[PDB]
Amino acid sequence: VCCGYPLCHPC
Repeated sequence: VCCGYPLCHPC
């Protein structure tokens, strides 16, 4: 998904 939610990827 993003940077900051359950599914989210490495930032």
